[PDB]
Amino acid sequence: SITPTDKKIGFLGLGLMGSGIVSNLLKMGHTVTVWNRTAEKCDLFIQEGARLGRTPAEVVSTCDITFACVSDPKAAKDLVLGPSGVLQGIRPGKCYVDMSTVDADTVTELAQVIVSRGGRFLEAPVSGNQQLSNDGMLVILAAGDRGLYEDCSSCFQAMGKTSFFLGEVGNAAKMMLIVNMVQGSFMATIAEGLTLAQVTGQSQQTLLDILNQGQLASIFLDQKCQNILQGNFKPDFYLKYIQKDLRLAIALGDAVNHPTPMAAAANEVYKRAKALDQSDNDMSAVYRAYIH
Amino acid sequence: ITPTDKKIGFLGLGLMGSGIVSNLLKMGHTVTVWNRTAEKCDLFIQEGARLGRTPAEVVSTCDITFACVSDPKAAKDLVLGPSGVLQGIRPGKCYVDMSTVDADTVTELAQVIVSRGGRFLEAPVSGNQQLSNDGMLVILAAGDRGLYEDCSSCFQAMGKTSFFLGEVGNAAKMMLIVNMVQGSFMATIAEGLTLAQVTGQSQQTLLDILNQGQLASIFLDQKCQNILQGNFKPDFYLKYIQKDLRLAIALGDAVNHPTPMAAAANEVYKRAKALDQSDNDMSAVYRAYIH
Amino acid sequence: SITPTDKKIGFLGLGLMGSGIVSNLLKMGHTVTVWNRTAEKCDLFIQEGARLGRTPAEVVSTCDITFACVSDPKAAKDLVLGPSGVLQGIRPGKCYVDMSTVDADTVTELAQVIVSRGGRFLEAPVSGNQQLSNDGMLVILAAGDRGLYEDCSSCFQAMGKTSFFLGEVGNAAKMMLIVNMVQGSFMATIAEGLTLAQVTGQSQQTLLDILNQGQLASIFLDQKCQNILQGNFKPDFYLKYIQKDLRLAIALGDAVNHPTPMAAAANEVYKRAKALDQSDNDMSAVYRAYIH
Amino acid sequence: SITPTDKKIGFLGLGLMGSGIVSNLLKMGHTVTVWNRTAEKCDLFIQEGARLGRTPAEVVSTCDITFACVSDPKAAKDLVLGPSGVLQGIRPGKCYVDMSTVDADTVTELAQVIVSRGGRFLEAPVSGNQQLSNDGMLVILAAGDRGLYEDCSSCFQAMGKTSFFLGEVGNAAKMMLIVNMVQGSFMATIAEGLTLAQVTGQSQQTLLDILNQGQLASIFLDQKCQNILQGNFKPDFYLKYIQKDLRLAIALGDAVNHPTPMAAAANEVYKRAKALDQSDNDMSAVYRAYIH
Ligand SMILES: Nc1ncnc2c1ncn2[C@@H]1O[C@H](COP(=O)(O)OP(=O)(O)OC[C@H]2OC[C@H](O)[C@@H]2O)[C@@H](O)[C@H]1OP(=O)(O)O
Ligand SMILES: Nc1ncnc2c1ncn2[C@@H]1O[C@H](COP(=O)(O)OP(=O)(O)OC[C@H]2OC[C@H](O)[C@@H]2O)[C@@H](O)[C@H]1OP(=O)(O)O
Ligand SMILES: [K+]
Ligand SMILES: [K+]
Ligand SMILES: [K+]
Ligand SMILES: [K+]
Repeated sequence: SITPTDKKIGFLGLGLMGSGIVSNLLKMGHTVTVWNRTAEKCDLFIQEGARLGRTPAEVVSTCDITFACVSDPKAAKDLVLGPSGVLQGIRPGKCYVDMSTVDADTVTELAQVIVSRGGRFLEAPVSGNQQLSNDGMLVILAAGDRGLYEDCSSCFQAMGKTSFFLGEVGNAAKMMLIVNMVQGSFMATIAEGLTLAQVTGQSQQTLLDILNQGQLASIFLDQKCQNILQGNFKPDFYLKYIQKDLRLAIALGDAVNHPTPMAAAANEVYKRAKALDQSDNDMSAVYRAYIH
Repeated sequence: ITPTDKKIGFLGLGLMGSGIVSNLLKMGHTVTVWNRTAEKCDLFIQEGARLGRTPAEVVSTCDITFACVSDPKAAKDLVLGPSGVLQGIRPGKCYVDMSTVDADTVTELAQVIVSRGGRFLEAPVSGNQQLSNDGMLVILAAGDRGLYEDCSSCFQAMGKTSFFLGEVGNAAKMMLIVNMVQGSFMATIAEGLTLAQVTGQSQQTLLDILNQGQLASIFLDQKCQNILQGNFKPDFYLKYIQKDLRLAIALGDAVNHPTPMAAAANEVYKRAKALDQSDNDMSAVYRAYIH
Repeated sequence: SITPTDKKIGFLGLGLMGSGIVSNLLKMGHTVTVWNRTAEKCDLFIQEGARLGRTPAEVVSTCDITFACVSDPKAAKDLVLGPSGVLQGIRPGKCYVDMSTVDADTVTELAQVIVSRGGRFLEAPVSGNQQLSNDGMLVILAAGDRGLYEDCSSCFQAMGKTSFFLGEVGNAAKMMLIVNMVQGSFMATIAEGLTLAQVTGQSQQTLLDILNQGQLASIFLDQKCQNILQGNFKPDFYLKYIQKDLRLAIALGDAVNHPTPMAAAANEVYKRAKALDQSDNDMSAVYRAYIH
Repeated sequence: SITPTDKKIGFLGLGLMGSGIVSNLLKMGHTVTVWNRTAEKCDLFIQEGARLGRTPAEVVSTCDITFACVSDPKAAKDLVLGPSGVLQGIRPGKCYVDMSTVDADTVTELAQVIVSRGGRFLEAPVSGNQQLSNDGMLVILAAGDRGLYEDCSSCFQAMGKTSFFLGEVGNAAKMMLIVNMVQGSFMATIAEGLTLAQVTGQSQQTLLDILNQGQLASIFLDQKCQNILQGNFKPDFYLKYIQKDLRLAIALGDAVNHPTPMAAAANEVYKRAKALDQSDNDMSAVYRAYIH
């Protein structure tokens, strides 16, 4: 039972992940000011005891540590550099923790401008999904200002199962991209396997039973198969997110001349899925890219 | 479980067959063994097996004969070649092919064996050398249901569990899909660990993070530890996984179903074979990524 | 103007390619006996002066040189080894020229059985398309019995623009697969290019115009693009044939541990096209694998 | 023989392409001021009659139309926005023609800043290679300011075989990326074919001879094969440039949810070639990615 920090916490982006994080931060006794581009999404947290912030700039100005959890590099950059953005609220004292999954260049550029105005910066992307976020069981990958990482102890314990500190700014982005590349590629392979079973007159259910008896058995494999078997593609992690992470993972490899053919093939299947309107369903809807 | 009265034959004392036979003998079966190379049989005579001279004669001597060889080419040769399984079949004899082959091969072999009064069951196995030694294989069977039931004590000895998947052909198709998934995942894991290496990240830390995530599995952990220790001693030969990928793609071809993930994994494994990794563990595909 | 051989010529398989070959053989004054699994296809050559054969065995028994031109390895093997097949008509002296595109193992196995019964064997797969076949402008790739190659001079000159002799049985199969791999992969690339242009608001027509001004300009590129632009996918070379050739080319690489990723990718796109019912259209119908 | 424009012409970037362009501009009687980040590359051009500019800003300030031909989006952006860059020299009326191959977002961002200072902007990327640039036989793809395109008539005729005007800014970038995607993918395929031939005991020379008798015969196919057969990988078009164009083409497809699996595959082979130190050889050096 860790006791919560005195520090006034701000939170920007009440999305699929952010929403669960904030809940758990409030459950565990933190003082939190929330903001979201769409005001309506804040209502449920105001009810759980959050303060409603008017802009990112003002949230940062009011709070000691501000977390942000948005979708893209484009969104992360806009949140910081746009009008009434984070940067406008930064002064010596203020700390910003970016939990968005972006590329290392984005995180480096953002850390630089923030530090240039007297701020402190930590990247802390998260590995998990809506359910894990709601349950407060995310795996947190952090890099940057070590002191700030230690200040976020109670926060990371509320939102998370465990936390890794990976050194200098850039490293958490690089690792998160690799973790998600593995996840996204495996999902493509699972969907390829289930649809091959279907089409060759084999039982998908029996394929899953066999796989669960083997060495490859995992919570992920079982859960994503069950989704497909039930026809349930309600998003636990958005397909568009995983395709983004694959795209960026491939770019990381490009940057160091390292072929990533498995990721490259996965990416093209996910692009097909997006062309078939699956962007806002679960990543498991890549299954629809294989359907005849 | 009490072992069957039936005289059991076993052909092919390879990576998988060797463990199966050991477990059959441990659990009290009467077993006659044969292997193209005679020397591999010596340990098994010491563990109580009878030495068979030819596949034909083992089949002729035994009630149920299991075979476990590498390829479709080897499975076909073992049955159709001189002193092969077919020459020993007569009304009532039973053959259980545990090799991983394509559906056409298993169909062709079933048909010739049945045509001479034999009974046929396909029972490919999912696992590796260690699981085979431990008697913890997952068995996928298809064909003659009565023969499946007769193999009860044998399957319980060699296996953790068993599936019966219906008509001949279905176990082949399923096994290829299972292995396609495994093979493609291994290519992805290798791609992930090498990308970590080359980008200044810790491979060990990558594994630690993956082990805290939802993707944590015995397979993931074991195969990563192999790579991290530089240990590519074969638990499942790389050449076998590339064979299975090749056949899984051929299965898809037959029903016009693209398998691009498999296709990509297959080319990586082909590269590994060109770098002389065929007789190492499937995890040696890691070497196809090394700069 | 080359004077036609005395030899009685047989021809098995009056398909997309075979039909034009036979026409040109008759135009140039050869005595030809034709056979086709479907008897009705042989009618067209009655007025052109062909004799109608009843079975492959009988055609081979009657003729000095018998050409075959069928679709797959399966078909080539069945034509030889099935009931009243080519093998049953072979006796010392008889000559068989297989013009089907198959793998080297198939041609090797077929050559061996035919020679075992006193026959002579040449493989002479053809590069071209229905139009070139009709015009007598095929490129012929031959391997095997050199004497038989020289005996086919007048036939090859009738049906072909030019001919290559590539040595021992197996070599023409291997070369033909590589030629078709290149062609099939290129066609996938062209379709990828035209569809990307469409979807990004560029003019397909102008893409072609630019390509025709560059160093890549070829009859093939122009012709297949004009098909796509006109929506005309009437078969000049069946899509299913090109996918078969890609499949086999990948198998050839497999056999010598040589990755063929470009072919592997092309092959998966062609399989998609087949799932979308394009098997019997032109290979350019792979375009429909890209359509949103 | 067209009469050269009165206008003072500036040229930035005397690389593989720029060098030939400038030589032809001078041959055809234009007044040209040249600049290059490395000063020494300008020396030949003073002999051939060019004025030596000190900075990009100053060249733009001195000239009526300034052409730029640099490697990357990163280089194009730095050339314009860096210290003493193009932007610092722009004033109402001045014209900039960017001939670098970049993505549409880069060309858009650059056109906007230049126009914001009263400049006029045209994108005019070029299709060809060092030899065609030297011969003045490039294909020019232009988009943006139509008036400026017409003012460049003498320049484009000196440096080019032909020119296309594709409309609004962005369109030339998109088209160029597609053209290069096709070229780059095809080169990968050709390399795959020649190496497969090698490894399976066939003659690469004979493969080329057969292809030259077929419908796929092109200057490109012949030239790139002859390079490989002679072991001559001296750059006509840098491999790094073709891999950049493939990467950007794939990014273009990402942007509109269009899978480009052929490009994706080619890109991974080129990345392997870069990992084998082939970046500064001809694009045909992708051959070395296949060598056992
Ligand atoms: N033509 C022929 N005729 C008779 N026997 C032959 C023939 N070819 C190989 N073999 C035998 O099969 C065994 C090869 O299997 P191994 O490489 O150990 O691999 P595993 O046991 O790991 O593989 C078993 C299956 O499970 C999975 C995998 O995909 C396989 O299908 C070995 O005992 C061989 O005899 P030898 O005399 O010792 O060389
Ligand atoms: N940051 C920066 N600032 C100023 N100048 C720079 C910069 N970076 C590179 N460059 C210059 O770009 C030129 C590139 O030359 P080259 O490699 O021969 O390329 P090519 O002519 O072969 O290719 C040109 C384009 O055509 C198509 C292709 O895709 C390319 O986009 C070269 O003269 C460089 O100057 P340097 O001092 O000589 O090194
Ligand atoms: K927690
Ligand atoms: K057991
Ligand atoms: K002719
Ligand atoms: K010119």
